[PDB]
Amino acid sequence: SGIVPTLQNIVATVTLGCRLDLKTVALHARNAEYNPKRFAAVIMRIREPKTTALIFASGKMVVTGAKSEDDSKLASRKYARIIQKIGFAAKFTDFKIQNIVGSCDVKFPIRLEGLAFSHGTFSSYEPELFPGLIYRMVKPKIVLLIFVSGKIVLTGAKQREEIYQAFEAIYPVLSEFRKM
Amino acid sequence: DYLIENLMLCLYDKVTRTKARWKCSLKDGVVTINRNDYTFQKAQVEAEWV
Amino acid sequence: NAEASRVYEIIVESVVNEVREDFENAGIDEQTLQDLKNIWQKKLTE
Amino acid sequence: GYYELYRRSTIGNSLVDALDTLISDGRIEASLAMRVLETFDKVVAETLKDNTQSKLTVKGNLDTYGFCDDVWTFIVKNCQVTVEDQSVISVDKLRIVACNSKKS
DNA sequence: TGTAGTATAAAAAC
DNA sequence: GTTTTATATACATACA
Repeated sequence: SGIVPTLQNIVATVTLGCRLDLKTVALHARNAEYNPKRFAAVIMRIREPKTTALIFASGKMVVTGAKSEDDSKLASRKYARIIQKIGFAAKFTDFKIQNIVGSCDVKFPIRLEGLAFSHGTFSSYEPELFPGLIYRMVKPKIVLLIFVSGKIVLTGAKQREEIYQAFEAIYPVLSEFRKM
Repeated sequence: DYLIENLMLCLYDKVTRTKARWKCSLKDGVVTINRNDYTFQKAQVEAEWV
Repeated sequence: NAEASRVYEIIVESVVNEVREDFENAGIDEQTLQDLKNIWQKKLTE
Repeated sequence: GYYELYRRSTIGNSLVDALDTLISDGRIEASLAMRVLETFDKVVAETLKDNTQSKLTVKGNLDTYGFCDDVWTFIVKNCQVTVEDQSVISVDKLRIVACNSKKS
């Protein structure tokens, strides 16, 4: 096709290599929340790249919301520097992208029921529960959410090419079940 | 920057956020703004973090 | 404004009257308590 | 069991300064000033709860926010504050410090 | 009565 | 159970 999924969210993990006192981090970093009754981590945000980090006492960190691999790593380095500047022996090790989410629009309605029946082992469609058809693709290993509108969500990728190949594989099927 | 007067001092009942849109329901406070003071039973804050 | 000026007057009058017992327990002075009240209102006015 | 945050208000700062002056003149001891401030903490809390009726609306850009130890702190920039009991006030920068209405 | 929060449905860290 | 993000339905709850 001439349609390429748009990347929407990238989640990555980073190991800072030192234990952290979360209250100290929250008291010295701007835009930080530390509520141990809610979640054992400091939740911090930066405007650029626009992301949210979950920072743990173990020094492990999760960075979410980036739209490109470059932004994911840059944002992660920025959080590491903030922690370093507060006074912790934080390093930037084992950066790893864990999940990439993409979306696209084929611009034509889909007969979800007929699609689910024909691809029963990969499909889950209970419209009264959730309006999208949940398609679990084997190769590449990607989960797609297919809607009547023709809008598609693709998730579970470790690299962007998996999002692209999953859409290419599903396109013929979507066309096969186009509405009216 | 990243590391750590008109001042409002009060209590919060609820703080919520959707995307970058924050809403805070505050109560029992006092605030000095532009050199004048105001006391209040309730206050609602709607601010965008952008 | 009316509400704020009013709240401040309530606070000052209530604090002064409520700490008279602590003041007396420390054997301070009624005139000293009145001085606290006046310096406080003065600095508030400033 | 009352928050000390109001000591930072205009009325609170004035009381602190007044107490400090009497201490400096050797008229009262710091121990009494502490009891006076503790009473102030309670009186302000009760007065703001029972003797206010106005409602304010604050709208603007959220510059910074933070939460730690049951306290939310926000810095709002270029905001408009509406006071109702017809008055719209504009502020370049407003710092908001809020303690949990549910105390621990 | 038409405008404007909850619930439902990959991955890591705790 | 948090956090992020595209997507879309039903149902709740305010308010002029």
